[PDB]
Amino acid sequence: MGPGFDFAQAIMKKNTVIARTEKGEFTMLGVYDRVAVIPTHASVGEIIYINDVETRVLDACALRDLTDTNLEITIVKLDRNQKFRDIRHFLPRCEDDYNDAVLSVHTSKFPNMYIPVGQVTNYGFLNLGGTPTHRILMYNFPTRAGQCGGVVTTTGKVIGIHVGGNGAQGFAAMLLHSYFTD
Repeated sequence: MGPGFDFAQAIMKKNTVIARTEKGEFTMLGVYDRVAVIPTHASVGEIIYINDVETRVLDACALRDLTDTNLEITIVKLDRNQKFRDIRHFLPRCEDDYNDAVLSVHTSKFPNMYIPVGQVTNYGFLNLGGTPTHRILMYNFPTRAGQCGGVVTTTGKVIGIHVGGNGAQGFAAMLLHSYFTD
């Protein structure tokens, strides 16, 4: 409808795949080359389904901060025959608050879904499903099951992936440029 949704659409059309693990179907954001991210609670194994095709996982790393606290981001390298468009220049460098964010989801259940979630708070610490978690972003939308892995964007930035909600607020794990230097 407007330039928020325009940036979100451009990320979804080129930089997302449907990932299926034994824990369900997730929106998966491709970042560069064969490297993608998914919430750690997807429990990625040796094999994953990508757009319903059996795919070997070459590497999977569940990120933690330097205090050994969960960040709820898994970086996955896929044995895929195609690279993602490099979107690392759209990643923030520092922890921050944001105006006017969109949460975008693409699954079997929720195809081409875009939610204007509005203002995003640097929440920091959250007890997420009983796990102490850092670098959490919070928005006031009553987000539901099937939105995990959803991409959170502003105009010009990819700031996080949806990892949970409490019926009133949604929670995203931060994406930082420094996760994907190589």
